[PDB]
Amino acid sequence: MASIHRPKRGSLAFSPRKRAKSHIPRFRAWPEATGEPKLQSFAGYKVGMTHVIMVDDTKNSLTQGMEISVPVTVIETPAIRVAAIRAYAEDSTGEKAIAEVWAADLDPELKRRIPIPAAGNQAEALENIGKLIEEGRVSDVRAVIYTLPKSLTGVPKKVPDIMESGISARDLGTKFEYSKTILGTLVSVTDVFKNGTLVDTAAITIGKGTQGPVKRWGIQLMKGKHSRQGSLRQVGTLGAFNPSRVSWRVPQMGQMGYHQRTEFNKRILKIGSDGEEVTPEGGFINYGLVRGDYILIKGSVPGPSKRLIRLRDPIRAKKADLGEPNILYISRESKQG
Amino acid sequence: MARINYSINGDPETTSKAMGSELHISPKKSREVCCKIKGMKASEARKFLEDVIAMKQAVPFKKHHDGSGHRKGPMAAGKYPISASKEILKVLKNAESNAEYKGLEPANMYIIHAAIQRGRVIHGFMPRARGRATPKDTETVNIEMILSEVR
Amino acid sequence: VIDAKGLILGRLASSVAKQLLSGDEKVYIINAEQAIISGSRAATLREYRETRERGATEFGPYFPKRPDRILKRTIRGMLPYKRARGRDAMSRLKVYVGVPYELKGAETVTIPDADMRLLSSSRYVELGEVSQKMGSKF
RNA sequence: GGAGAUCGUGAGCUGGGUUUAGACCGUCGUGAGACAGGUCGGUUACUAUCUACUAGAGGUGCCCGAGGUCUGCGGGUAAGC
RNA sequence: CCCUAACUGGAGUCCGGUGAAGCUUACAUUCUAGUGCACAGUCUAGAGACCUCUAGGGGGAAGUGAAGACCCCGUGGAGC
RNA sequence: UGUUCGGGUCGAAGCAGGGCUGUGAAGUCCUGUGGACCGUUCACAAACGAAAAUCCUGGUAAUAGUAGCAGCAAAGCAGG
RNA sequence: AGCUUGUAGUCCGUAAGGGAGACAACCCAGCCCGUGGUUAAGGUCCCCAAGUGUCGACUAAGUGUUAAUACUAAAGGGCGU
RNA sequence: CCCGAGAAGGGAGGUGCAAAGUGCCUGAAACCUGAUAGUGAUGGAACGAUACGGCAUGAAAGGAUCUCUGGCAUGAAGGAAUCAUUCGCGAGGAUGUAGUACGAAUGUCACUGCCAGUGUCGUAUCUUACGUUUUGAAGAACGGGCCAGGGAGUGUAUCUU
Ligand SMILES: [Mg+2]
Ligand SMILES: [Mg+2]
Ligand SMILES: [Mg+2]
Ligand SMILES: [Mg+2]
Ligand SMILES: [Mg+2]
Ligand SMILES: [Mg+2]
Ligand SMILES: [Mg+2]
Ligand SMILES: [Mg+2]
Ligand SMILES: [Mg+2]
Ligand SMILES: [Mg+2]
Ligand SMILES: [Mg+2]
Ligand SMILES: [Mg+2]
Repeated sequence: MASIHRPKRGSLAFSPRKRAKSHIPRFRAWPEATGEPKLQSFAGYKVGMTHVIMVDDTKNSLTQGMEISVPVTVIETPAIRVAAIRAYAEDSTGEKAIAEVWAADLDPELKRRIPIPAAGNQAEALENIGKLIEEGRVSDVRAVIYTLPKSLTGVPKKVPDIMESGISARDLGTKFEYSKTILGTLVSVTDVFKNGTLVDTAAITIGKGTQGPVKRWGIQLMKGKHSRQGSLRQVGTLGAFNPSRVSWRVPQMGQMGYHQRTEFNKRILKIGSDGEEVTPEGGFINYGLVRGDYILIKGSVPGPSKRLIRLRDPIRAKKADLGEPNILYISRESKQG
Repeated sequence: MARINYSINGDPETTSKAMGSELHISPKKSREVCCKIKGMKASEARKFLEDVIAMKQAVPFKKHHDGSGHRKGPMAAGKYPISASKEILKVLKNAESNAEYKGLEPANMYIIHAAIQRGRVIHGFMPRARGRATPKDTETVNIEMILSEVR
Repeated sequence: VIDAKGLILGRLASSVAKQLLSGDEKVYIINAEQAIISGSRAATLREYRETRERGATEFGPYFPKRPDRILKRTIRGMLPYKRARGRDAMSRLKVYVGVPYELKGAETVTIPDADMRLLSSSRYVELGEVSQKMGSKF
């Protein structure tokens, strides 16, 4: 047979395409530190999309300097509380949690997620982790953070989302001392990400239910006379005669959307503190208006409105320092027109 | 066709039995409802069956699972056997009445035996295609039910 | 407790398999990454990369990557592990890379006949290097 | 590029050709009829039991009882060319 | 058709009632290779596999329908 | 069937399970149910022994509480 | 040609048990039942009962770890040893 | 008499030696429902044969020098261990100890109350069902969904032994 060649329908890189096991995206890897101590991650909630007219500053671009309209995505990012400081012991098997110390003072809203840890072993847990770091059992220190969505009116929930955010420093003693400084406090997103720097956005994408193979893998609809013979949105064949089994690589129906996905090199364009700077007339559609401090991310982001978005500094950022942007116009006209 | 000897005999001192003689209900769903209500008290079983008929509580279908989705709460596939619930409710009411007539207390009776038996089948026909008539039956069910104030 | 430093993989595996089929002792095999495999390095890596990328993803042999799990797999091969005798023998066997914390200060016994200096050539590679070249972290 | 997968793939499709019943042309045969010759026309049956795969759940197994955050034995990728 | 999308009504999905039929020696959670009448879920050697349920379209069961209508044979027929 | 010797409402045949004997065909015994007939010696007869014929008649499954109860005229709601 | 057609012997058909991974006809073996013993074929590192057996060499290729065989690649070459 | 809307049906109750309780004598299996025993959500398949164990049963019809555990006597085939000598490069062999101690079974004396058997499960070895067509069948060759009953060398005439 003179074979006609087509690339495989869909990607096997994201299988098994199942429902993600949490509403919070999780980071499997963290970038190596390149400077002063700081949290490597922040968490916000996606409000919606608008567009800005920013002067182009991207070096070597065709349209450098001239006006462009960049679709941005406003993200509502209030302060987060660094709840716990957790140290890990590395061995042949892998990293293992060796000890934790929780902050003495914590928000009352945390009870809806977990029962409130008492203000007990604060100095003694810290000295135990210090001794563990001194003897050499400790390899890395991470901070536990939660959002405080009680302020946000567009997000219906008031329970925090707890997640781990690695500290970015050089020496494990340095990481421990910075974590001691920031433990139990509220750190705004300006203390993590700077204006104009790339990040990575992870979030559980928009669930689309149990979708078919034509939408799930983009397979071909039956064409011509075959379009009306009884199988239009069905895959043509599930396998050969041998091997006598359906492969896992055949397109088929199943859970589409609501997967965890990571987007690289999502630039930050603005670090705002008043929601009236970006909230359009009539508010956002199905959200409301912005009431906290926000960040404007260039381009799209996985997930719908109100979804938790995890922001970390980039892990494969090709480009150098990009500088501050020059926004000429944040388009706050109505999204409903 | 006629009267049925009981599969199980509780002791006649503390026994209040009642037979649902050849009901025209679904034997599979009635069997599941009988499996559920065995071991419960008469009052709680009546309350559960009333909730079943009102579509608030579902019986768990574990043996005849096909054509039944998964119900809410901590449950596998389950349904709402309205007709089986009504017939087993009538048998439960008759058992409580027999317990009253025997001087026994229906308010403490525990259903120690509650099973179904398929009765005689009324043979029917269904006019199919190509000049053929397949059967379609009115399957009858004998519903036994024994109470007792001992457990 | 068997110290598998400088021991042939198959001879150690056969000895431990017969010992476990005697049927009383829990056998810990520390330093599993330092076991020896005779033959040239190219042939050893070729066989182990062929065996690593063999099966299907739904059915096929998920041959391990860790050195301790590879040594456990090799001892698993020389047992009737689908039987109750083999299942008990594999439950009574533990293989570790390096020295775990509970085996510090413990007493070890090494097989005389499974020694690597009985071989008469330089053609060998350690099991740790084969695991590392299979992509393992240990 | 070529080739394999029952010349992969009709309980997926199509039905164009070949391989039914009708008819025409040419050539054979006294004839009925025939042609590894051509031409026109010509019915695609089934409610999926088991298994395999794709997704979604309920249990037990492990386990102070529960919750939360993680690790990584492994599996997958072309995630780019 | 490139290249599919959205929407409408009926099915399907879920629920209440009613309610058949067709395949079926047995067992059966399989996958690879060999062997075997040379096309194996059951043999041999390995590899995997906790069970149950729901939806899905049909890879396999040389799936079911059916004493092959093609070819041959019959000191079997019929028509011409 | 002829003929010899018999058993049975103080419970025959048959039916479900079990002990014993026999290489085995099978026989005998015990437990339960049953409500009227049943064997044996020596010989003789046959409408005389089933696991199978896409066997025949009857009963009954799995499929399955599944398909159908939709397509050509989508028809019902409030009060009593 | 695991093709077709003969001839001599022995087999399967009609042949158990033991062993070759499985093997109609290849080896031991022709076999009434139970027990004990020792051997046949073949094997003794583990899977698996018994040798990490002895002596003298060879092979560095995972070659090989395959009596017979429908189940096992040649010609040619090698300052490989 | 009670429940039930009920001339349905059910319970209580009675007739009857016996419900045999209106196609009603006995009342099989297939099939279905429940209970008991064993096992069971780490698990490999002709469902079984043989041996050994766990759990449950073992009232009758089966054993009572029968079941369990030992001593003593006679013990066929076979036959050590240990030690000594000598040989062998060595693994080992030969000789003696020794045809000794042992050894299937046949008797006898103590000792004990279970054993044979039945159901299910596990462990070890062996077996890819039955009939048929076949040189060759577990066949991806044909027949059977399951159970019950029916279902195939008979008579006349003649010839031969
Ligand atoms: Mg009905
Ligand atoms: Mg008609
Ligand atoms: Mg097909
Ligand atoms: Mg034919
Ligand atoms: Mg002829
Ligand atoms: Mg029959
Ligand atoms: Mg409808
Ligand atoms: Mg021969
Ligand atoms: Mg012969
Ligand atoms: Mg043989
Ligand atoms: Mg023959
Ligand atoms: Mg018969």
